[PDB]
Amino acid sequence: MENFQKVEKIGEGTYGVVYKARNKLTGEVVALKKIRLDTETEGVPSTAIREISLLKELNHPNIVKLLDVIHTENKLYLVFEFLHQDLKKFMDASALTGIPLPLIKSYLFQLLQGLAFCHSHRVLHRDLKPQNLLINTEGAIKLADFGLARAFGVPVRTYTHEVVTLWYRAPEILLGCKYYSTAVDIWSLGCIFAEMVTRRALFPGDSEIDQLFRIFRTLGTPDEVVWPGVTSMPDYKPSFPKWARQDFSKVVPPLDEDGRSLLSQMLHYDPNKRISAKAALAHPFFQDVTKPVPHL
Amino acid sequence: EDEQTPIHISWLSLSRVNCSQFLGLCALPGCKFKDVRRNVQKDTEELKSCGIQDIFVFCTRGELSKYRVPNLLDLYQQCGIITHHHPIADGGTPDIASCCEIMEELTTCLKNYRKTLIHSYGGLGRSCLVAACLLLYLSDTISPEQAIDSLRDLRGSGAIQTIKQYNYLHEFRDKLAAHLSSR
Ligand SMILES: Nc1ncnc2c1ncn2[C@@H]1O[C@H](COP(=O)(O)OP(=O)(O)OP(=O)(O)O)[C@@H](O)[C@H]1O
Ligand SMILES: [Mg+2]
Repeated sequence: MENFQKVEKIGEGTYGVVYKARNKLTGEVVALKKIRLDTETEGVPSTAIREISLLKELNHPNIVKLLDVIHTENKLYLVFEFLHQDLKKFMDASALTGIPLPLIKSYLFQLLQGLAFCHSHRVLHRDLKPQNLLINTEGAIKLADFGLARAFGVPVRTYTHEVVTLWYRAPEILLGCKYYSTAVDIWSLGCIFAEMVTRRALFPGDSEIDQLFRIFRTLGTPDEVVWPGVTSMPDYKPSFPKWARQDFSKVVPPLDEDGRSLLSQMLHYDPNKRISAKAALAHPFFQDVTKPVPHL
Repeated sequence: EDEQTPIHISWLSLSRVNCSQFLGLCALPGCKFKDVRRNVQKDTEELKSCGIQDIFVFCTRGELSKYRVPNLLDLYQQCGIITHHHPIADGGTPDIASCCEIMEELTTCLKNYRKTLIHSYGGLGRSCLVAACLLLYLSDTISPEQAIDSLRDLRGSGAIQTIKQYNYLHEFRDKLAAHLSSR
């Protein structure tokens, strides 16, 4: 069963495992994935067809290189480019002493770009969250699990069984709005950014109503002013509490002026006003952006 | 782990809405989908073993086959269980007139000491909503806030998951009354 070498389990989320391995020949790394159908199963796994696709169309520095794939009928495997650990791991294993203000930016920066790259190909990542952001020894950060990546204008659809994490969903999606945009991905990162900083996840969610309120309680209960057209958003209600913005003074003090204006705009209510991926890679904040190499 | 562990049933106390009865909640019996598979017949038997008279299902023929439990309703039929099908759109909320029948029938069952169990697919959404509604329905003093905690106590902090559900609960009392159109 395929010239290879399962060594250690780097991961295993939502029906599937990501073992590590060597070329059963010259070895040379490997992050071999895995996914399972077994025939006589529900409509073949989509997890992938599109994900292998978008992974191909997409070939940029900060974007996992889907080295190869083994189509075996039994179970489908996807040879990936091994890459040490994901940002959740790292973030975690650093949450006591924090991460180098530069390495942060070196990391955010390589992301915004790689992101803006996909965005430019008419694609939305949608599953942006630490465990899906990979890092390496020299201070290089890639993207992954393009497993939920779709092309612009896919609608918001909800399912009784489709019960996910939510920590990184943007207000426009929680308040219910047909389809979503790239504004979403520039929001997951909003959070993720303020998390590498403060070390603790910005808005921890258990129920959509909690996810919000947290946000509102932190970023002010949005009003027509900051967000034209909320009071009309399908699932909006005048009733929700009205928490006045919790000024950055508590939000991300470990930061400065540049960071504190970017994030601000990087987590803006109005999707139509939230900053673009490119409009980001500009910001004074990234001026002297080097490539700090991390310690693990 | 999984499938051959007897089918669980969360029994909700309806005392804080002043009812001595208990309402039962569980996930799809026999469900085979995403890291979740079971034996219909066996689950179905365990229920009868468990004492179940009436069973409220909120899935849809559409869903019963997609989870490979098409005959579910029948297995229930020929198992001694009086079933009440009240499909509720997946990821949706019931229209007030439907939601109304549920409350009624549900209430009756209780009034008449029937061992009632309700469910949809995941038992964390549709059914939590519906159970939460019965609380607002057997009591005009209980707060949406509260009924929610009630289910959260029963099923976990992931109780009413969605926001549409949360909104719906805070508006059930009105829309239910607004069904004032005696006609
Ligand atoms: N190339 C790689 N190098 C290092 N670690 C990797 C690599 N590919 C995957 N991983 C690890 O595997 C996990 C991510 O895998 P993957 O995206 O397949 O998971 P998933 O379960 O499908 O999605 P999610 O993780 O978003 O739930 C993480 O724990 C990550 O550290
Ligand atoms: Mg992932």
